[PDB]
Amino acid sequence: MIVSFMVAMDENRVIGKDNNLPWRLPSELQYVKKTTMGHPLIMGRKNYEAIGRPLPGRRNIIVTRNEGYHVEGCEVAHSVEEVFELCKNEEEIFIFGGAQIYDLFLPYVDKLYITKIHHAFEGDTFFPEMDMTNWKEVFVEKGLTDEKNPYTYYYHVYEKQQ
Ligand SMILES: CN(Cc1cnc2nc(N)nc(N)c2n1)c1ccc(C(=O)N[C@@H](CCC(=O)O)C(=O)O)cc1
Repeated sequence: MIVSFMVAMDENRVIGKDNNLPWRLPSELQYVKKTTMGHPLIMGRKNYEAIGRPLPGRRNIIVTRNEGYHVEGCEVAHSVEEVFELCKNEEEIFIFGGAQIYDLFLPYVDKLYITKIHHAFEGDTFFPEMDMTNWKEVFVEKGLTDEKNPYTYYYHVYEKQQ
């Protein structure tokens, strides 16, 4: 099964602020809906509270070690091992994030979905960095800059095929 990371970040790798994210970019959330639809999202508790509801069309799966955590509309996994058990029959998995969630699935990733916003915000969680020792660009693009969406980001994708 394909473990794909799905991430938007600063030019300084910031992905988050207090708990809620640094920006607010409707069109970005579009690309995300699009590429993700019909696939499981694996996220941590704190990432889900930011979102604040289940994302329609996708098995939302939350990752806590806590044996008594439940939210409606979402599955809970208390392990990386469980995540693969729930997604046994699954084509592709999207690690939706929380930095610590990315750290968990680092030994398993085979595909990366990075958005790079050029502008630097105030906040404190970061994307766990990885490979100029790989991987392979497989796609680039620019996105909508508007009155809402005001920043030059680039939709990226990579593939570790080794
Ligand atoms: C806080 N946040 C986390 C978030 C935001 N942008 C990201 N962008 C990328 N590229 N990757 C992520 N991991 C990511 N995560 C959110 C908040 C709301 C929605 C949301 O309501 N998304 C709708 C999109 C359209 C809508 O807003 O209704 C969806 O169904 O996917 C998504 C992510």
